Amino acid sequence: DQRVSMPYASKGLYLETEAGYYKLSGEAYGFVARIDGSGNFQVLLSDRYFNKTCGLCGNFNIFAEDDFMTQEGTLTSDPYDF
Amino acid sequence: ACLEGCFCPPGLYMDERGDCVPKAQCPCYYDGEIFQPEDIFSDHHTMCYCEDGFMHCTM
Ligand SMILES: *[C@@H]1O[C@H](CO)[C@@H](O)[C@H](O)[C@H]1NC(C)=O
Ligand SMILES: [Ca+2]
Repeated sequence: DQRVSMPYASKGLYLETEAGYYKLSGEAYGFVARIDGSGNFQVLLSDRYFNKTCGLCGNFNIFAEDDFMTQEGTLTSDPYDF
Repeated sequence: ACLEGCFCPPGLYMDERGDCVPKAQCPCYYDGEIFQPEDIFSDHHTMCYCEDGFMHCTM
């Protein structure tokens, strides 16, 4: 809840600005986030979590149809209740 | 038919406990079971929830 300044680098999380756009790197933990001026979240993530990370950006598999596996684990046809 | 008695305005629907309420906290009666207005609900194979009075089941 304490507002900090920027940039910021604690706990292996460099919180930087690149190309006038804000960045959050976690290369130890294998991810790089960022935002643009308008607001467009982006998440770069390694190959280490292939068929692991299940969430709102779906699994990191090859397929694209089966990447709605709910918090229970259920292939759903709706992109909404998921 | 068009009967006579004690009703309450259309925005309000009847609750079991004598008052009538909007459809926000109007429970569901799935399989007889009186579920509260927010009760996420599932066996292994189905998936079901009560939103505003209606019981939204899926599979
Ligand atoms: C992903 O992992 C699951 C659970 O272990 C396994 O059932 C499935 O075959 C794997 N799929 C791929 C593409 O490796
Ligand atoms: Ca996928």
